Amino acid sequence: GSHSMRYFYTAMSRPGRGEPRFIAVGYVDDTQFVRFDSDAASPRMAPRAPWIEQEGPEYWDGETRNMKASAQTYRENLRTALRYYNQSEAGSHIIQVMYGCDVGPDGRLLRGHDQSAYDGKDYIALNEDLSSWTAADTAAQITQRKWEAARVAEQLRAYLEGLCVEWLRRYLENGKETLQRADPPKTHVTHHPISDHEATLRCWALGFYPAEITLTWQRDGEDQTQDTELVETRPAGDRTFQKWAAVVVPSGEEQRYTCHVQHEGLPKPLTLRWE
Amino acid sequence: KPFLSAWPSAVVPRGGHVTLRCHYRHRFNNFMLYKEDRIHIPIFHGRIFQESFNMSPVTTAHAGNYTCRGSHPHSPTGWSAPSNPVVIMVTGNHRKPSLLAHPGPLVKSGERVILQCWSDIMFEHFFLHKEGISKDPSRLVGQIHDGVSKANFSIGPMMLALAGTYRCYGSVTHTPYQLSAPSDPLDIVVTGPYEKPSLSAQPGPKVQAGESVTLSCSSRSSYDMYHLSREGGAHERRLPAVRKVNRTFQADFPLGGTYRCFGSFRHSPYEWSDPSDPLLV
Amino acid sequence: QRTPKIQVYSRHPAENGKSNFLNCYVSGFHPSDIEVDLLKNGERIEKVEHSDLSFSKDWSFYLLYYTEFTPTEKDEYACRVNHVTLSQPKIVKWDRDM
Amino acid sequence: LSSPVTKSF
Repeated sequence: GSHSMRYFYTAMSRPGRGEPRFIAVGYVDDTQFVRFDSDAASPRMAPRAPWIEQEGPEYWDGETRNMKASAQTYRENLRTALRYYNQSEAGSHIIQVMYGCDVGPDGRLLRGHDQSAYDGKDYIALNEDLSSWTAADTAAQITQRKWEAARVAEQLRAYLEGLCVEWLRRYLENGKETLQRADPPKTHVTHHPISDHEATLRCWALGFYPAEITLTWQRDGEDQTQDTELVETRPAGDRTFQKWAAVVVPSGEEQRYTCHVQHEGLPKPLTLRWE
Repeated sequence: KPFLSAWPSAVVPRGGHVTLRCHYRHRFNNFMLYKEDRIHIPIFHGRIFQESFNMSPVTTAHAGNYTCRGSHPHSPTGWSAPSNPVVIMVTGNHRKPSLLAHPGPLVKSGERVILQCWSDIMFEHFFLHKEGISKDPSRLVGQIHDGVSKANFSIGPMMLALAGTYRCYGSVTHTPYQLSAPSDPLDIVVTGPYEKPSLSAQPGPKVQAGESVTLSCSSRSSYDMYHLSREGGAHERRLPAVRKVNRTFQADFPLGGTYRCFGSFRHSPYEWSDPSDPLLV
Repeated sequence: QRTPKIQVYSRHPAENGKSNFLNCYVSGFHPSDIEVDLLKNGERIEKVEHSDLSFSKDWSFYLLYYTEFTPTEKDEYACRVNHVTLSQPKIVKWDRDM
Repeated sequence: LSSPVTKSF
């Protein structure tokens, strides 16, 4: 604990370039484990992590049927959205959905999520109580009224309390030695002159999992959170991540600078310095 | 290979218009077209289309099965692999057939319906086509029996995507891409799972000519419109819902027969609520 | 509409003559169509794969493009990205220190 | 496991 499961759907129209497309991916924490893509010749839900591969045929068949139905539903939703926004049928549009559950150390539900977007902006979201909606605009308010009349929130709440948690628990067990074993970052500091008065100090963290990490620069103990260049955390391609933090320092003052690394794989936080 | 498409529809009436677009290497220009029997023989004496091909007005000569190839200069052959095939079907060439739903056009969510096309003309094939969709029409061979040809299209489990206005067409032997005039249309509506409204009569369901009676459709659900249907098979009446002081949503239809009402929402005409309980007037 | 952020980097610390993976991570873009090539000396590498399309909490998309490669002193690698938000392709060189 | 709940707009 704590852990999460999330599914992400992208449904896109593209008149004249292709058939509408629906892609779904599933994650446990920062690890992707399934995918479905409607463009595939024979679309199926398929494994994207080794620990799900030995799941039986009934799992794959069921998930495949579910994804096919969701794809149909979201293609139609794109049409509906065109009417809601009085948009032409020539333009390309995107619906995105992310949903899932967070659980604690004890495997019990902490929080449920269900959010949808249209053309990259909030469209409609299930509230924290899992029994009511927040609609972002008048179109979405139409969707809200339908979902209230159809008791959708009750069904989704039932999913989030039941299957979502139960299956997340199963996957965390199936993949225990990867999903529940933090990999500490391997760290180092590099030094690169800028002028004959200034230099860059770069603090590196590589090969860590999960993605959550904190890199800070201090100068005699004061965070330079205002004067730090921080790159976005990036995937290594092997289910580990990388990040660095850089700070520009006056020449000959390198020693008052310290890099502080915080990650769950580390016994104690690291304090590094260049030499 | 390129992506070939027909716009706005591959099913198109004579006299109408349809444009073929050949999308390849992130552009829509420089392509050739081919029809199914002559596959390596480009049509129009190898015309190299500089942009989308607009066929307008549409004639029967436009009906056919097309693929395109896009230009590819710095490659072994001058051109790409063949695209997906697009079949342009031209309508309006025979008397229209008839289309009916069994048991009816109002279809409960998750259930199935049969759309039967039939004609006293011998059509070798029947085509079923939902209005506005780029879905290729469904095709079935006609079955001959007792002086009619006919086909049964099974639709469902019913969802919004299956709901809408349908027409059917026949084609005759040797001109398979030439379709009849369309049948009269059928609106196939999905009902549910939205909660059923309440139906009532004011002052009541007992009326004697000539006094006024208004039927009211009401719900706690925020329906935008109500539909009043009489089993006697007059096309449903529709009225906007009005929000009341106690927060219900209601429409009043001022007017015998057995009635039901359904709610629906803005911009969403082919999905209705579960039906109210019946009311006898 | 959101233009892509781009990072180019290796899976493991680079060592000339040692098999490795070259990565181009594109993120923060919207809409989803995007073209990404890894270039070797200005020239497109052919056998490049990518991750399944996904997105962040702010709804912007991200993809990782990657190829197996063995680095050398002379060879210069880069990532070339085009998107609707860009008038011209953006090109980012692989610098072993970034 | 993915959600079996239909989300029709």
